[PDB]
Amino acid sequence: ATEFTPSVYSLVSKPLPSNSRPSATLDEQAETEDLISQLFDLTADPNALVSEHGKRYSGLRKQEHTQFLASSFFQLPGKFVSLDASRPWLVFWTVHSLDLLGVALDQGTKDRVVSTLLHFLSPKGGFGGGPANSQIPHLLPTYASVCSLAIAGNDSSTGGWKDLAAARQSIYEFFMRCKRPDGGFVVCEGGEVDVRGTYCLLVVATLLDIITPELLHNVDKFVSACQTYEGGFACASFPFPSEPSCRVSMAEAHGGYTSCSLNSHFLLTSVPLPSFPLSIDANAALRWTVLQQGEPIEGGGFRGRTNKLVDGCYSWWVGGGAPVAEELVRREKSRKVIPPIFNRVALQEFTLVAAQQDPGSTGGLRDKPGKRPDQYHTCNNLSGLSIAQHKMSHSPSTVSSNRLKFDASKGLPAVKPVAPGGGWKNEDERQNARREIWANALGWIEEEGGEIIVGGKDNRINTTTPVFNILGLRLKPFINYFYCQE
Amino acid sequence: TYIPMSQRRSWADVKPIMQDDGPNPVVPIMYSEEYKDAMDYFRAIAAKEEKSERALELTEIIVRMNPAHYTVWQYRFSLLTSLNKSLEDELRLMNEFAVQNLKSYQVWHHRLLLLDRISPQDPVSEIEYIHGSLLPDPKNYHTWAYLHWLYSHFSTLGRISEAQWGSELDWCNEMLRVDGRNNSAWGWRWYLRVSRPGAETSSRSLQDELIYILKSIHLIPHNVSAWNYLRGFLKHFSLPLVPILPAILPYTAFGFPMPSDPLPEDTPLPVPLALEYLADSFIEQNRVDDAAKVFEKLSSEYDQMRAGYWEFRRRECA
Ligand SMILES: CCC[C@H]1CN(c2cccc(OC(F)(F)F)c2)C(=O)CN1Cc1cncn1Cc1ccc(Br)cc1
Ligand SMILES: O=S(=O)(O)C[C@H](O)CNC1CCCCC1
Ligand SMILES: O=S(=O)(O)C[C@H](O)CNC1CCCCC1
Ligand SMILES: O=S(=O)(O)C[C@H](O)CNC1CCCCC1
Ligand SMILES: [Zn+2]
Repeated sequence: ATEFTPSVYSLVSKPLPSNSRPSATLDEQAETEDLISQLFDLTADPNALVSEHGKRYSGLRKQEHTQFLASSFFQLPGKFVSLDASRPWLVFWTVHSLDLLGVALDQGTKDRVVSTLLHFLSPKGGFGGGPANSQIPHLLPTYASVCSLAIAGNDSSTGGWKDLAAARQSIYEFFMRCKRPDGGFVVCEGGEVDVRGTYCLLVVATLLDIITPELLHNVDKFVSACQTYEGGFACASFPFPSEPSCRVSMAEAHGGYTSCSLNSHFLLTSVPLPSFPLSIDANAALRWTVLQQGEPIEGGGFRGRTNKLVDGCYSWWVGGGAPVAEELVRREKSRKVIPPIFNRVALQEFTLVAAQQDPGSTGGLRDKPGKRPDQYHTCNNLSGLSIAQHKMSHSPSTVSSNRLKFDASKGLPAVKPVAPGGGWKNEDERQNARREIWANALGWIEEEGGEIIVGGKDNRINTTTPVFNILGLRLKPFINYFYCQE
Repeated sequence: TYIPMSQRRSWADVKPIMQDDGPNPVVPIMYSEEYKDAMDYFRAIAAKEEKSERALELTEIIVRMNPAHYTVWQYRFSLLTSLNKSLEDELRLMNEFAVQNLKSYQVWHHRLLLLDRISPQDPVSEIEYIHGSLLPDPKNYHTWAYLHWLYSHFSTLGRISEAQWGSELDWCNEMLRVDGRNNSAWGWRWYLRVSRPGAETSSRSLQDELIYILKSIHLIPHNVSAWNYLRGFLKHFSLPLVPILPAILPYTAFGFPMPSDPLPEDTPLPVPLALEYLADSFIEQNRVDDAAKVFEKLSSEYDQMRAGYWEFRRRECA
């Protein structure tokens, strides 16, 4: 299974050549190559049967990482104030990482998580980055709060899901207030417009059964025009008027915006609207994705854009986009009518050897050597490690079996659209939409026999879901709750 | 010594409102006294929807301590418009925030909202500021996106002259001269030359662009930015790969630029993206076996980090 995934220790490590042409980019690249390759040199090869004497052991230090995250449930120092408007992200990074690490929270702590997040929910719709008496709603804390409630909540009267269900209409109204005619969304009142907002909104609308035609109009066109000549996606596209005469991408292809764009487009392909979603160039996106995996001298980690430095958080953003790009390529190959697509072994070696905090220290995972670990890089390194360990694919036979078991006579009350003609045409069409969206959201599987656990089975972490980035065992009962299934 | 706001005559009429977290919240942050005090009074100001100079001063205090506080930035902008404050003065304040390294999505977006609402007849002064601000970080993603927005927005209003576009390409060419590996400046060149709605497409412009690309590759043969721009260029304009092959073949071991007779030192061969060009040009010639052989070598010898991807491409040839 590793025929086409060579270990970094089995390849010749050599620097990016200079062509006798020095520049600032090359100065930083060469310094980073030295840092990463030196740490690999001090570390025993994870793929060895007995670890080498005198060299660092690379096993995943799960208990150190658990202790690192534990501060979230007591208190954070004063320099966390820069994240005071991102507290739902601190929750999500903590509770999803603990899920991945296989560490259970007790019920009292889960209840505190739920209660804290419900104080961020405003009655007019959406979650803010902090208490609703202090912060206005924002698309990004809304995703982080919703996913955190999927991880820590439950269907009882104190489980928070009941409160989310009652908030569906107001959240929908917040989403429609954010919507622009060209298909973008502002992230908050007076806020910026980019594909992070589109991604967060589409995930939440998919999970809570609040997708309508008026919500989705032009959303596919905004995202598709974000694709650049390199094949990845930029943060946003600009609509030039005579709806717009054309749309132009506004910056370079980037791993974070490429993840958000691929995931958004993938969520839209489940929606049964005519000639929707406008297509993307899936082959170019897959090419851009694989080209961002670094060389052996940089440990096989991913960079976020061409000619910048590798960084462990792109294990999720770029690595976690690979199964989505792969599935879109497969669909187009099928429409016109087996080896892994990135180096799954090397990415794990980067995570174990370079992205872990040095042993006997704070714990946590980091951007790269020389950088302090933090909650965001801990979550994203582990989410990307999960994608590398478990071969994920979107299964048409699974989607088909999901369609066969869906019960369209069960569900929560339909949202009332903002504009009179903004809803589905009739119940047949709305129920067909609910079925397709639910059935495809539950279509990701881990392929039997595809597991690759570098360094031995004690390094195994749980399987995350592509697109949503929560465990399947969280996703299934959560989305089943809001669609009233099983 | 800090003076609490409860002891300031200018604030005596205001009853502060505490943060409503519930009794035992998760992820609590240990706030300084100054920050808690300011937010306690901001909650009260926003509760009574007060639009005033003291509210404006309070928002500045808060965003200096936390530049990522999107709610306070939103309130600040509505204060500026409600009070009809000088937006040029506010823009001068944003220049200081950059200097003192106060930065976020929120500060950049505030600057965009200012430019949008000022709506200058000629945005040349803001363009020059953005150019200078790239000195400490020439790859700042927010800055490049903002530059794209500025030219796109003001060109939609008809306010970017031909002289202005011309000097923007001059500046872009200099950026790539100082660092040809700056992929952000390559992206900007693409906007200026290809994607912006007013760009010229003629046989001269296509010839010029191809010359610049090939010269750039010959200067730095291992520069991924130049190879990606070449591939995007040819694809975008449906141009064949084969006629250009003479300039590419020396890297896989006639009018357009050719490599240096001896190649630059520190240029090990082959260049993997040159092999990708060769394989794709074989496919363009319908020579799938030749293409497959090149992909096989990329997979097993020359670009082994991507062994599986190149094997996938090999298998597609059959
Ligand atoms: C505290 C984390 C900051 C991090 C991630 N972050 C973010 C936060 C919430 C949500 C979200 O995205 C989505 F869709 F809402 F989940 C993205 C940022 O905004 C900026 N980041 C900085 C950084 C670190 N290492 C590479 N970067 C560049 C980078 C830029 C854009 C993207 Br996307 C990803 C990485
Ligand atoms: O690296 S981790 O697995 O996360 C946790 C650390 O190894 C703790 N090691 C202890 C040392 C003393 C004996 C009990 C174990
Ligand atoms: O009734 S709702 O609109 O849903 C909730 C409140 O109005 C919003 N609270 C404000 C948030 C920003 C700081 C001042 C308080
Ligand atoms: O299940 S297997 O992959 O065959 C082998 C085990 O996982 C080995 N894990 C180590 C055991 C000794 C302490 C450090 C971890
Ligand atoms: Zn990072």
